[PDB]
Amino acid sequence: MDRRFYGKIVIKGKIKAVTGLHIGNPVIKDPHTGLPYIPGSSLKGRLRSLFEILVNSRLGEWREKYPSLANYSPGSCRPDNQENCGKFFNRKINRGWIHVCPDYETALACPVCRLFGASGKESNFPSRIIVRDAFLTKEWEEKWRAGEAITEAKIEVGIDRVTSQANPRTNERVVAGAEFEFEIIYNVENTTHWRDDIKNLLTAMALLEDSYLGGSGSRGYGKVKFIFDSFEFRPLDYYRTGKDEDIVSIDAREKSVSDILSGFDSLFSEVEGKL
Amino acid sequence: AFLTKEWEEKWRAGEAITEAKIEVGIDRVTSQANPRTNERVVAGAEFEFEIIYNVENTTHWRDDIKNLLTAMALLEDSYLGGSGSRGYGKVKFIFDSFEFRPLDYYRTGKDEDIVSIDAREKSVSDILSGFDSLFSEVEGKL
Amino acid sequence: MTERTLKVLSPLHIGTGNELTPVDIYPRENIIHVLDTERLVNDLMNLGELNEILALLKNPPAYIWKGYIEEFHLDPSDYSIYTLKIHGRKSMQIKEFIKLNGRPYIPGSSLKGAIRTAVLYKALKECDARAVMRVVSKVNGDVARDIGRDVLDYYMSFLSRKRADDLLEAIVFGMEPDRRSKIRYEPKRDPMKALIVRDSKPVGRKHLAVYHVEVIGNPQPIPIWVEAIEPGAATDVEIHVDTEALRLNADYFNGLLWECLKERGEPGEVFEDFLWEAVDEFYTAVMKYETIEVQKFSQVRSFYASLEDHSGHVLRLGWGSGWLAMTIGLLLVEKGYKWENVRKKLGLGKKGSGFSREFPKTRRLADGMPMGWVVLE
Amino acid sequence: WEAIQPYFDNVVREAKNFLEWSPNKRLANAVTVAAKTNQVRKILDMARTTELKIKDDLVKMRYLLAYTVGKATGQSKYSLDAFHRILDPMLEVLMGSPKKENFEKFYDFLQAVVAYHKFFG
Amino acid sequence: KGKQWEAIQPYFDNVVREAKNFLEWSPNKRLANAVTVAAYLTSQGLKTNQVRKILDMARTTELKVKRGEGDIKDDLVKMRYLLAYTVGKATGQSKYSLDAFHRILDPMLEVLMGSPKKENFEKFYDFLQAVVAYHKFFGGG
RNA sequence: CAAUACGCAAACCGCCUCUGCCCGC
Ligand SMILES: [Zn+2]
Repeated sequence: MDRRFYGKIVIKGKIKAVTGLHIGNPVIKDPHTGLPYIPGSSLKGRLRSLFEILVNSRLGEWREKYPSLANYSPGSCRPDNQENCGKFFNRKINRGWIHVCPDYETALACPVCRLFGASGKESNFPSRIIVRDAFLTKEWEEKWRAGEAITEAKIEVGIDRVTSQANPRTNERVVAGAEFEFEIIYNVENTTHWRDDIKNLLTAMALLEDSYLGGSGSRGYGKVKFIFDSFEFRPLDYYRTGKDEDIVSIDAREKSVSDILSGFDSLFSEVEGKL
Repeated sequence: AFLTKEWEEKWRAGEAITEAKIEVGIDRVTSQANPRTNERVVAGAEFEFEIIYNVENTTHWRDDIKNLLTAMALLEDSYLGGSGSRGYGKVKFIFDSFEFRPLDYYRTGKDEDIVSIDAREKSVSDILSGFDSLFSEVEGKL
Repeated sequence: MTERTLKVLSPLHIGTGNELTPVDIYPRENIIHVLDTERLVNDLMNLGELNEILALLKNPPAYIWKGYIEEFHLDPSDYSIYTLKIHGRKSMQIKEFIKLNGRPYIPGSSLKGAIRTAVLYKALKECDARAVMRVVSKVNGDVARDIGRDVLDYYMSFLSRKRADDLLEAIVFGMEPDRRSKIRYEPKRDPMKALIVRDSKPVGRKHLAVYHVEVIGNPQPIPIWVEAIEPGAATDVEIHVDTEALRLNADYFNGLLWECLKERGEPGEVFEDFLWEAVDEFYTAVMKYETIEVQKFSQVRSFYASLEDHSGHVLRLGWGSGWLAMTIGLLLVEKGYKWENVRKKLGLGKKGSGFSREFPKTRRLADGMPMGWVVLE
Repeated sequence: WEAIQPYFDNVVREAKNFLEWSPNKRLANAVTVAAKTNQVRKILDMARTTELKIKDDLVKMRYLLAYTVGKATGQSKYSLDAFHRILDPMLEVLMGSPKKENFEKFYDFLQAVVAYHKFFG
Repeated sequence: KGKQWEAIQPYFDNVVREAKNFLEWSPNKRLANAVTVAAYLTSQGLKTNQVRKILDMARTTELKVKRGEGDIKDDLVKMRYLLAYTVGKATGQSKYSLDAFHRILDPMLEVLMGSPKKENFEKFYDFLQAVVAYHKFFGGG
């Protein structure tokens, strides 16, 4: 009921890998250009899975602010084959358990499912962020042309203990240092709660800079480092006049934890006057 | 909309046009991989569209072309069909020519149709201040 | 903690499965040099062919095949390591170190596989009276592990590329439901999927040098040339345990390691403290075991007595860590005849079987230093 | 059975120029060619690199091909120089040639050799 | 079960090679045998994802038989060595399953290089899809 | 006097579950 639209907060920037990355033994590449790239589903489905786990521990602190967290106890439906019950992860996809609130008004009240979207039986609430693919940057487009290898290979081994039987394989990783260019657009639909979802999306990004991005990750295959460039707002009046009436937020040398921390409320101050 | 003269020949020369992307779903507890495959258009392919606007009233076409360029300028920030929220859209209009095709065109056959200048302009640049200048000579014909 | 820096106490070789042929090398001095064939070959054309493709494939009498560039040319090298030993008559294959841009780093898959050996050793010490209740749930083979009686006393007779550790990794880390065998490993059931180690910062060119590893245990010792990080280099690595990934899996982990964590307190809280107490009990025990054998070189014991009174966590890495340091079989010394029939089952000596020196015969030490010691803290 | 392989050595010496056959001969060569995988992947995957890409790399593609047989000595030059003797007589031609065309029939021959290598073993 | 995989395969293999040309019989025989082809491939796993490159290779020139080209040389080259590359990349327990699927198509591919292009490859491509379709019906995909 | 004996990955997981022609003559 009552889908609305005030604007689209655009989060441009550049994903940096200080340590070498892997997606998936080749890293998948853009076919028309040959370059590897970080997809959309590996960056939206990774932030959701570092935010459904974060919400799982904290169902006492968010329940006073978010309704429809009282409808779940922090748990898992993996042993007990029940669809919607007290345990927090409710949808068996085919064999996996992903927290999706099964209604519009549950997902309207849910802190996860108002942002990363939610399916349902005759409800089907749709998302508010759209996360685009990340190709190489235009200064790193040219190292492919200059032959400076945008990728590499890696030979590991797997040691059987008794006979010391070496069982090697060849991982193929993106080389450490290669820099992509990501894109997240937040679809501002409800002016009552967008202070949350901008400080709530950066929550999922900040855990990702401590965690890994795709690949194995527990061995070195992560280390995202979000280099932001500029938030803009794109109001509804931007799409009628076509002006540069999009409020620029200055974050040329700031971190994901340096926006969500002190410094937030002065940056987004003109957007609040624009609501 | 069908592929441009160029991308017909990349189907003749041997280059692919559809890619098979494997996506997976994962349980938060047991890390249970739940995979699938998608056929999507290869990223960078290019289709030729054409949108004809039947001018019925000269009172309200300025405020009705602007609404079409508002729905297009949102579509460049949104996605065009498909899974979309996970990257699969991201479409971008490249305008070849605006043409007016007047009433005196259809009876006679003279090439007197008014051609607007939209060579290297974004969809937001038509609706930018200059929509009074891009479609200024359409006002002379009313 | 984050960014727990390390130091290097002995030569340390992380292999990449690659050797430097003598057409890549020309040592003008006691220093050596790694010539750039792609640039040098393409730079020696201006003066002119098919002779380079004929001579490099021929491999004649190496010395002249690298000193023939000295005629009307010079100075084409890449890295220029140091020899640091009384060798190199080229006749060598320098095994090279893993490098990301020609710069040596330590891979994180190699420092995790050393912690995994230390953690596996601690699980088989403390866990036969409790090892049956782990496989009491959906395995039905603990009665064979109970009637034999500490699941190690069964596994010496259970065996009686190589998948020898398949059951023992499936007992200490991951009990599966069922298989054609009794049990198998499940990667989704592992506390070690919460252990995150990352690749270290790159070490530096100044700390990399060639070495001359002599093999001792036979009357005729053999040399192997290799490059390794010199002792005294210190880099920084960050290791942390993601405790949130253990709270979600409190019901899904099924292994003897999980039944070592529920006895020190909250099992998603003491796993990082269990982790280092497993390190200083596998690697100090293999440190003391090598003071028994005196077949090396004298000065080797003066390295081992100096490894004590050294703060931090001491562990092996790399290539010179022998069969004693990349294997449970330190714990399989006290069996004797229960492991003596099984060590010949797999076989060891070749070119029948080594009788009295079956496992521990080889020692690979560089310049009189037992190689492969890295101390975290 | 080495003479039947030497009878195939004339077939490797038959295709001096590039266009050997568009029919079954490129397979029938490669069945008898493939009658160690880990030693060749700096040409096998190096062929995969240069396909999408050039001329200065093909010298290195010829320099690495002689760098393989110049490394391994002893009993490790026999099938090495043999597999050396097939590829370069189809690569001495392809320096001054079309790149996207005229290489495919070797790029499909290079892949077909390792294909029957794993089937026969 | 697997006892049907031993008897029915050895009943069918001498009938397989003795009709090596793809233009054997356009009547009810090639569909009656094709159910028996998937009948001893039922008890084996026979995963399709490795075959998806081969079938799309059969798909992309199936339009090109249809007024695209009159030459199936470049396609049928690519079908022969990749199907040898199927055991040529994937070995193991799926290799013993995929050796029995190798021995039916490899007699028929060598026809198709010198065959007609409008004919005798449609008679292969119809035998292609008869193997896949019943295989979904006996419980495999 | 210097090396060669051998290993290039095994596994499971392969789509899912919501909707399926109305309106007006
Ligand atoms: Zn929810």
